[PDB]
Amino acid sequence: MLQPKRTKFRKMHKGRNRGLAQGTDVSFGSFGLKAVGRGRLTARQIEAARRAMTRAVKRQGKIWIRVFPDKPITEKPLAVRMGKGKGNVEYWVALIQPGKVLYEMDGVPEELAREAFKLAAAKLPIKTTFVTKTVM
Amino acid sequence: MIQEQTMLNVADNSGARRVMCIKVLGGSHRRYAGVGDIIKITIKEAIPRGKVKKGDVLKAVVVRTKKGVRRPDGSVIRFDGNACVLLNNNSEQPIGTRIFGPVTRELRSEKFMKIISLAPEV
Amino acid sequence: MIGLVGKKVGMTRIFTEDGVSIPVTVIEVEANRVTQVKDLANDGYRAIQVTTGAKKANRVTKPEAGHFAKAGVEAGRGLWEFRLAEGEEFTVGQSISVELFADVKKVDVTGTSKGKGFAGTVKRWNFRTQDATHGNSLSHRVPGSIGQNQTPGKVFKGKKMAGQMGNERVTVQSLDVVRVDAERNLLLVKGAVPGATGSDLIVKPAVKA
Amino acid sequence: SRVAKAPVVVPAGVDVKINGQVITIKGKNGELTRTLNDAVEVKHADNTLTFGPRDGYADGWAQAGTARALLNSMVIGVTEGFTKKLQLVGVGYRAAVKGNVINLSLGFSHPVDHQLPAGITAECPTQTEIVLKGADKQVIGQVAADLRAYRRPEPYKGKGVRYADEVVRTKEAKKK
Amino acid sequence: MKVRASVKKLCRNCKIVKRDGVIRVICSAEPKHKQRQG
Amino acid sequence: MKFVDEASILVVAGDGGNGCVSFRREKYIPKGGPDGGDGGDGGDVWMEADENLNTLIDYRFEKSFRAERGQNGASRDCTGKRGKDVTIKVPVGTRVIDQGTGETMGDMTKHGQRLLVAKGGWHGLGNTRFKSSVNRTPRQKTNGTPGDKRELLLELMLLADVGMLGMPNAGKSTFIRAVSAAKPKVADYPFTTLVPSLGVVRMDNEKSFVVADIPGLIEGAAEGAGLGIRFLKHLERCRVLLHLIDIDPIDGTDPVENARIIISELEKYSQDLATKPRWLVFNKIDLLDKVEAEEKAKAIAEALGWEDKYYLISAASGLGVKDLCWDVMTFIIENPVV
RNA sequence: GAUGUCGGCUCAUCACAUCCUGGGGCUGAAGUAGGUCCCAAGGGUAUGGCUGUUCGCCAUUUAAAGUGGUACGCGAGCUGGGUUUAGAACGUCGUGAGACAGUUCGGUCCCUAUCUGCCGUGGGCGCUGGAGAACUGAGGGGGGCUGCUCCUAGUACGAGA
RNA sequence: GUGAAGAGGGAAACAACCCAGACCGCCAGCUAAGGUCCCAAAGUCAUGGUUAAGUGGGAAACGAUGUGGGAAGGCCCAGACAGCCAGGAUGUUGGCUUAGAAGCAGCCAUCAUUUAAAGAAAGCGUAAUAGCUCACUGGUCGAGUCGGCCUGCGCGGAAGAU
Ligand SMILES: Nc1nc2c(ncn2[C@@H]2O[C@H](COP(=O)(O)OP(=O)(O)NP(=O)(O)O)[C@@H](O)[C@H]2O)c(=O)[nH]1
Ligand SMILES: [Mg+2]
Ligand SMILES: [Zn+2]
Repeated sequence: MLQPKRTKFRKMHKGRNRGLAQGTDVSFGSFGLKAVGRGRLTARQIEAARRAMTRAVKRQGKIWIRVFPDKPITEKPLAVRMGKGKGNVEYWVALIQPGKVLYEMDGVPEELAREAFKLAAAKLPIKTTFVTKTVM
Repeated sequence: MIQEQTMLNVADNSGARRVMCIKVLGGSHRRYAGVGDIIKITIKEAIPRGKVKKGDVLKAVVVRTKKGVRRPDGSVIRFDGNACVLLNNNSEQPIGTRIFGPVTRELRSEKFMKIISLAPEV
Repeated sequence: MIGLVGKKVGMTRIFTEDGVSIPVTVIEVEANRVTQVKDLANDGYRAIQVTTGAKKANRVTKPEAGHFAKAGVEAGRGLWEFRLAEGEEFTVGQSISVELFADVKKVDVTGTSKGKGFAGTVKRWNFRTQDATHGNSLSHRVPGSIGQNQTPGKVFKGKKMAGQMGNERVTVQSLDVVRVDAERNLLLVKGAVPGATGSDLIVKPAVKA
Repeated sequence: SRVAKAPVVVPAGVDVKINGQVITIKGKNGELTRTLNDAVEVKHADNTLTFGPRDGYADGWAQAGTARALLNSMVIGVTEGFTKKLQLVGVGYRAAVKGNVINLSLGFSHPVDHQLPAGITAECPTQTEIVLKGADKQVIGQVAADLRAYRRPEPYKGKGVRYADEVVRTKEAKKK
Repeated sequence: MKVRASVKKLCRNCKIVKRDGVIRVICSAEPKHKQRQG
Repeated sequence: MKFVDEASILVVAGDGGNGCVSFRREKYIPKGGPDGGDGGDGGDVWMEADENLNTLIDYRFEKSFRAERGQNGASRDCTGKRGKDVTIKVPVGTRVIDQGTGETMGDMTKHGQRLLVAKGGWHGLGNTRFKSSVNRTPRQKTNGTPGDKRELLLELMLLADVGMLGMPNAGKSTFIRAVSAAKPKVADYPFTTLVPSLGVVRMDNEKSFVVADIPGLIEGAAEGAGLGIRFLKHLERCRVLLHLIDIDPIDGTDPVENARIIISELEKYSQDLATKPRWLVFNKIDLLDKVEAEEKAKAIAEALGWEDKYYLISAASGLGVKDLCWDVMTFIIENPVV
């Protein structure tokens, strides 16, 4: 359900997923979740992972969301001829490049964070990895 | 022979007078029933004061066959009119108390002694 | 042990002591004579060639006449080969009787069935005859469809349609023998055997249990 | 590999001969012959047996250890012998030994007859007890497995044939 | 026994073995941990 | 097997079929119309009353019973098949209470009775059922109504003909040994049995009766703090209530007070059990080797103040077991009201 | 530039994501009977009322009355039952002619097989002198279904059922 | 850029893919892509490795003591790990609640004694006593063992109809 309340424009182009990621350095926590491959991250996956992490950590520690969809996706309804204008928006996704940090954890031990990220990787449609905070 | 959709009489005093053979039991793709067999019948007309009514469906046992019965010595037992004995659905027990008409000896072979015992003929 | 070769003259029922009728087939068997004996050294397999009946001298030509004279056997109606049982041995020229079937109690009969000529699809493969009414036109005993659409694009081998029936070897297995006569040379086998009256029949011991 | 690093020593009264890749450990408890893999070499030496691989083979010591274990089994089989223990639990379970023939009755509709190998002997000191004597562990193990497969016990009542040292699972099941 | 793509040691007494080129798990404690399709 | 009540089962009614939005196109008719078959009716869960069954051990594991999903409506006006009915075997005498606003839907009366617990979901109508002048190309789909997810509690009433009540010191469990062969736990410690068990005394093929042993209670079990008085509920259906008094108990050493203490909780459970014609017999007679056995048994009879016919039986082996069974089944014959 | 469409009859073939039969594993598998999963396509896999119906509901059997492909198999094999050219009527729209993925009645289904394909039967030649017979078998083809009862045994199991 | 409007060679066949733009003839040689086991012309060429799956010669999330290489870490002959032989209580059935809570149905503190070691304590079982383990320690054995990362090549995941 993570979706901007107001948008300047209703529709967006298809776009591309070239280049490298920007948010690769951890700046809010100690243990971070980083993507390994390109893909599309729907909002539903985001709140599913957030709920899974809340269930795994027994509601202790702090949770940071480093990604927001900010991009709509249009799907044509069934049995509709091509054209006749662009379709309406159904769900919003976030485009990320490899190396983008997804989630960052604090107040958790190493093994708990590792098992939580292992559980999260299943809901993630792309390969993830475990990283830790490094000075500067 | 006896097959489905066959007009059949009664050999017992249960209360029915004419019964309709519409299904023959014994196995898949069962075509005909011999002299001793289990068949499914429907009542077409019966005495209003009899033990059975109109439209009831129950199991019956053949007693006489128009075509005949093949004896081991090349003998055929023809009959004039085909009848059956009314039996309960859950248990193979005769409903009528008496049997009117000839009965073949083959019914004894397949362990049907109730009809044989109370039969005033063969 | 080997079987015999005989001719069918008819079939008749047999009355038992309890009154049960047993329809059996009457086959006359002539005293067969061994014409050749085969071995591993020469032909690579063991078998014996026998003949039955008699044939007219004028009809018998020089090749088979010399073949018979080599074995010291007179003319015969035909020649047949029987395989041995890995230990049974036969000599050339000895006669074969019929009482040896007093213990097999189960025989196999092979012969040429009655020729029905060119038979239709309904008679050959026991097909289902189409409706003769309800608008049907010129299609009653026709086979009908013989394949699918252009995707296979051909008719598969072994498809069932009209052909020539009979006049071929037919084997009937597990036939019970009732009585055998030595002085009259008759064999009584329960059941029906293929072929017509007077046709040559080959009787062999049952191979199954 | 590391298991083969300890040479095995045959006891007295046992003769060992080598005819290539065939080994014989015949002696007091019978004669047996086993073929090798054509890859591990045994060297004639003092009263001990050593094992070594051939250069150019990936397995080498991995199968040399297997060969060492097999020779260790066969030497004690031909010097001390191999004993297998089997017992019957449950009513209607009868067993006996007559010569080289054993009969089993496990509630079947017909007696069960099993044929023992030449170098395997069986005895029945107790009516519900069968002891197997042999010179090779593999043969007696196969015989015991064949006997067990007929009436493998269930975890409800434990009825069937079983080994002495084995343990079965007991389940408290109640339904239907 | 269960056949599934993912095979893991459910308990401490689950031994991973390779039989006939496939991954199998044998549990000496109790046979509910038997898996295939490794 | 053993008689255990309070069985819980959860059942879901079959979900209705799902319609499909399809249009018919033929060789010469590009505009055929909406051609989508309706879904199939969801499966309906059923139950049967079984005279033979007398226990709920088959529902102790809280098995989930699933009714098959109604076949989804296929194209070209193909209606999906309705789901097959699911039937659960239920004994006679059970009442069912739901979880949350629970109520008794029905009580078992006779074998073969059918009761509806959850009705299957309705089928999903296709596009063929909503065409009109206003809309000629229906693209909407109607999902089938979901099935009824309900929790069922199965409670079973004891069907035994003879009920047993006595202190754990009495050989109530070993009394089954002399009268039948059921093999419950028998030992020299109090509260040997934790659940009531069943048993049948078939002395003759024509006539037999069912006797059940019930775990004993303690002096304080009336108020609670032990097993409670909940096992007294498995009564009021047995024709006779057999009672055993343990003569000269090793740990009791007070036959006068423990004989009358049985009636204390008996008179205060719910209605004193309507004062059913209970009997009074003794046990452990083989312990007393000679004439000394019966005068003290007669002496304790006057303490109760009942003065009716009494039996001297030893549960170890025989000694009045054979003829007491005849007297028990005799009382069964004259009274056919259960 | 054309009968060619759906369903039904006859004829079947192939795949297993297996309905039964067959071999098992686990089980919240006492037994019979059940749930799940694996291998296995050799065989078999219903009769009637309603509707044209494929699909379905109902009644009664069986081990089941499997899922799909083959121009949603097969109309130069059959049927014309649905829709449907020309007629007419009902309800709606349009002043109207007329129309209606709204409903009812009736309403032409051709072809003598050229080739490949298949089923059977023949002529020539060859197999190295010719001819008459009898056989081995490289290969190919046909079938591979099971219900019930009894003995085991009312035995094991099971408190009894 | 190609075809349209370009022939030929290769991709098994395959306008649009790669090389290559055919004036004609020659029984001459040298090359591009692609190949040199044969069909079908050319290395069964040389050097050093990987692969056991026919991967080559179609496929993903995930799983796995498959295997090779690399940088590292803990324990290591003041004897490294796994096996084997033994020990593994003392107040103390800890208190309460409890028919039965003696460690392993419920809560609590969880400190404290002689030891190379013993926790009112994790698992099996007994209603509970029993009876088996575990943590831990001793001795023999004797040289690598344990678990984290990257990378190449491998396996399962992988079932359709002539
Ligand atoms: N010699 C003898 N000993 C008896 C006799 N009846 C009982 N006992 C002994 O007394 C014990 C009584 O215990 P038990 O029968 O188990 O009691 P229970 O019927 O199980 N009662 P609960 O289930 O309430 O514990 C028996 O186990 C047995 O040792 C008897 O007739 N003779
Ligand atoms: Mg008791
Ligand atoms: Zn395990």
